[PDB]
Amino acid sequence: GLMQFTLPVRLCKEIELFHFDIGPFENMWPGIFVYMVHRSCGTSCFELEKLCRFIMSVKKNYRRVPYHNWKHAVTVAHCMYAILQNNHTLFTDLERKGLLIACLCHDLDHRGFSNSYLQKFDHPLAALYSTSTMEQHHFSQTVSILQLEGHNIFSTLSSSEYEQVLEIIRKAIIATDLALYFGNRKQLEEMYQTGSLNLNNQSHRDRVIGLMMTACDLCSVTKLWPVTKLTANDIYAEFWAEGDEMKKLGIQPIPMMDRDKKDEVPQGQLGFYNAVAIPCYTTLTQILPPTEPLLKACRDNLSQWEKVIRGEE
Ligand SMILES: CS(=O)(=O)c1cccc(-n2ccc(=O)c(-c3ccnn3-c3cccc4c3OC(F)(F)O4)n2)c1
Ligand SMILES: [Cl-]
Ligand SMILES: [Mg+2]
Ligand SMILES: [Zn+2]
Repeated sequence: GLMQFTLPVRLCKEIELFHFDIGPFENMWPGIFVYMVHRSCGTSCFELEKLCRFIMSVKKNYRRVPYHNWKHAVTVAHCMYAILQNNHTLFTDLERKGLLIACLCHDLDHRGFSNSYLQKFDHPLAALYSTSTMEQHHFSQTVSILQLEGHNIFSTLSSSEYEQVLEIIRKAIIATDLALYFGNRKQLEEMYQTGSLNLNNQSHRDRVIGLMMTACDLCSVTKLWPVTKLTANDIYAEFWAEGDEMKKLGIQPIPMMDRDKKDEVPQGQLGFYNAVAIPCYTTLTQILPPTEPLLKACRDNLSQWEKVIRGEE
C-alpha cells in the first residue's frame, strides 16, 4: 500500500510535460508506467503484483519491430497520462483506469504491417476482422492477457463496472484505426462549431476519447525535433519493409512505402502534418484547451520539415 514508485529528479519533472521522451533504458519503462498509473488513477486502483504481471505479459506480446514495439506502447500511454493530468476533473474513475491500459495495449502483437497489407496478403486476421483488422486483434490480445491467471487487474470492479471499463478499452483501441479518425474529427469539429458538443452525452465522450487516442498514437510528431526526426526513421523502416512485401505480391506500393522514393519523405511528412496531425491536435485543443502544447509542438515540427525541404537541413 505505502510502496510509492519514485523517479530520478529530471524524469520526475519532465514526465509531466507532453514532449517527454521515455529514454533508451527498456528496464525503466514498466516503472515509468506504474508511476503514471499511481499519479493519474491512485495507488489503490490496481493490485501492484497483478499490475506488474499484466505489464510484463503485455511487454512480451509486443514484437521486435522497428516502430510498433513496447517503446511505442509506453510512449502512447505517457501522452495519455499528460492529457489526463492536464484535465483532472473531466474524466471518470473508470476512464482513468481504462485509458492508460488501453494505450499500453493498443498495438499488442503488431507485425509492422498496415490493415491494407493484411487484406492484400489474404492474412487469416483479414477474414476474421473485415475492418479495423489489426485493431480488433489488439483488443482480442488485451482480453486474452487480462484472462491469464493472476493478470485480472480489474477483478475488484463489479460486473457492470468491469463491462464498462472493457467497453472503454475496446472503443479506445478501435479508434486507433486512422481510417476512422477522419470522420470522427469531422463530427467533433461540427459538434464544436454548432455548440452541440455535450460531454454528458456518452456517444460524445466516446468520440472525444477516440480523438485523444489518435492524438496519443501520433504523439511522435509532438516531441522535440531530434526525437521526432529519429522516430521518423523507425516509422519509415516499417513502411519500406511493407513496400518490399507489396512488391513481392506483384503490387507497386504507394510512394510512402517505396524505399526507391526515399527523396519524397520530407514532402510526404508535410502532407501528413497538414492532412492528419495538425487537424487532430487543433480539434483536440478546441475541446480540451490544456492540450495546446501538443498543437504547438506539432506546428514546430511541421516548420522543421519545411526547413528540411528548403535544404536548410
Ligand atoms: C496513407 S495515410 O492514410 O495518409 C497514412 C496512414 C498511416 C500512417 C501514415 N503516416 C505517414 C507518415 C507518418 O509519419 C505517420 C505517423 C506519424 C506518427 N505516427 N505515425 C504512424 C505511423 C505508422 C502507422 C500509424 C501511424 O499513426 C497511426 F496510429 F495512424 O498508425 N503516419 C499515413
Ligand atoms: Cl494529480
Ligand atoms: Mg495501431
Ligand atoms: Zn500505435
